[PDB]
Amino acid sequence: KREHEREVIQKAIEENNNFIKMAKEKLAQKMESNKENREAHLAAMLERLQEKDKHAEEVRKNKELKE
Amino acid sequence: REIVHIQAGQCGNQIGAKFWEVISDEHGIDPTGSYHGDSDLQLERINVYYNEATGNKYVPRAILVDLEPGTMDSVRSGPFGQIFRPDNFVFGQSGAGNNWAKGHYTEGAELVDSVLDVVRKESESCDCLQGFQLTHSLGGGTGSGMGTLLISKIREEYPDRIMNTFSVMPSPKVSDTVVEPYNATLSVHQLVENTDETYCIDNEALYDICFRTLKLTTPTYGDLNHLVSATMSGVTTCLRFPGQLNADLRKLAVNMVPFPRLHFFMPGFAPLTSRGSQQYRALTVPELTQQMFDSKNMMAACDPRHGRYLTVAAIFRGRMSMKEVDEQMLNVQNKNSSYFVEWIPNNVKTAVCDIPPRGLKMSATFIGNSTAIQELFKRISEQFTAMFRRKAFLHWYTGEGMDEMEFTEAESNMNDLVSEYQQYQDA
Ligand SMILES: Cc1ccc(-c2[nH]nc3c2[C@@H](c2ccccc2)N(c2ccc(O)cc2)C3=O)cc1
Ligand SMILES: Nc1nc2c(ncn2[C@@H]2O[C@H](COP(=O)(O)OP(=O)(O)O)[C@@H](O)[C@H]2O)c(=O)[nH]1
Ligand SMILES: [Mg+2]
Repeated sequence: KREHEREVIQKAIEENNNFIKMAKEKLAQKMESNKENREAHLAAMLERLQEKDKHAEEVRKNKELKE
Repeated sequence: REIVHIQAGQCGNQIGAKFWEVISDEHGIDPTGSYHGDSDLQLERINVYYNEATGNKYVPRAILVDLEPGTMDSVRSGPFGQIFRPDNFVFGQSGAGNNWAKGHYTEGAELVDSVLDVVRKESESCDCLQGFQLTHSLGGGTGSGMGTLLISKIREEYPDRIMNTFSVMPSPKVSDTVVEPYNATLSVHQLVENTDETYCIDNEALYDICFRTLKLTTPTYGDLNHLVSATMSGVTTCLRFPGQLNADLRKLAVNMVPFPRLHFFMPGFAPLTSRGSQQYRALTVPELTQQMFDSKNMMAACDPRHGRYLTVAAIFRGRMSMKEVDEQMLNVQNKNSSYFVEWIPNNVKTAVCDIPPRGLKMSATFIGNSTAIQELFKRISEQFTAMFRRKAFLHWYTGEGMDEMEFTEAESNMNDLVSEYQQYQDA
């Protein structure tokens, strides 16, 4: 009965720890995936605004080429 | 023949404190520990329950245990709260949340060793220690879970001393939480293995006695505990005063328990008195005998006519005719002899002690080992399986490391105990 008593309390400890651990890792996983995502949507927004500038060079280059 | 008393959790310490009030008044000890009595029967067996201190003071051999400080500050403030040895208040701060697993495995385990330290210091001052009596309920977490943890550890340290308990059974009529049937079933599993004698004190019966017989429309724990302390005083009369018998806990177990697991006693008391209001006609010996066998005077809500008496102890208190007591006791047997098992000859034993309890001239305490007690365990078993078949409320217990399996084992042990009682009621 003593060994059973220490197993039960070891199990409660082991379960509280595993819950804290998994919440800790679930969160760091979410915060990392969310940062990547937010950064990728911004980088794609800048990438195509910067294409607008390459096309604005191309258009000013034509007005001299044609004159 | 010293007895070591332990009281655990809210219920155990509330009925514990009343017990020491009642018997202290009987032995003529005051709330400061000084004896102010007239007779010497009061002091001949005072050491069964009291240690003697320098200054010729008397200090209960009582250890007060809780996982919460609440009730125990109440005891220490109560009338006789100062009589208790202060080193013997052993308490934590977290409480047990009416949760057997907290009392037995997590919170209680933190505190149990310091309780065993006090128990050890008490035992080592004993010429001839009989054993232990525990007051506790089975429905909360401390008295239930930690109380049965203590018993399991006391038996490991003192395997050859007697283990005696007063165990308050839960009832929906006086109910604190829905999980009482779980805590009580887990506790009965422990009691069946590790006690020699347990007085089953059914909050269901104390309620019905208060409501029907005492005409109290709204019973409180105060009304219930008045009944409990009168019973506790009655059943321990033979330990605390001298008789033709030199009575102790082991002789009681030897004569009351024909099979080791069947050690759950039905207590009864007569006359049934409400607190405060006294009545002025003493009962007659015929009346005591009839009431104390009346199901209405039983503290376990079980019908004795639905079972059979394996053994019976009867203790009459007051100035009365021993001839007439013998006559009335022989009359109740020979008139209803079918309710006594024929294969234990002469299974009824009666004692008389001169000193009555406070405020009565005549009283009778009944201790029955009846196969009808299975009704109590059936009741609790049905309430247990109603929830357990849906695993309801288990998370409170699995959160403390317990497995469903351990509930299945405890339920199944309690159902075996029921079947073992039915074996001998047909025998
Ligand atoms: C069928 C039967 C029942 C009991 C006994 C017997 N034999 N010795 C002792 C007993 C009990 C007892 C029961 C009633 C009257 C007087 C003694 N008892 C006792 C001990 C402590 C108590 O708190 C209360 C009672 C003894 O000490 C023999 C047969
Ligand atoms: N007769 C009686 N029963 C009580 C008393 N206090 C609590 N109980 C019962 O005990 C159960 C609660 O368990 P409790 O002992 O209070 O929890 P604990 O503090 O962990 O020991 C409830 O079902 C009540 O019916 C009391 O003063 N008298
Ligand atoms: Mg409570």
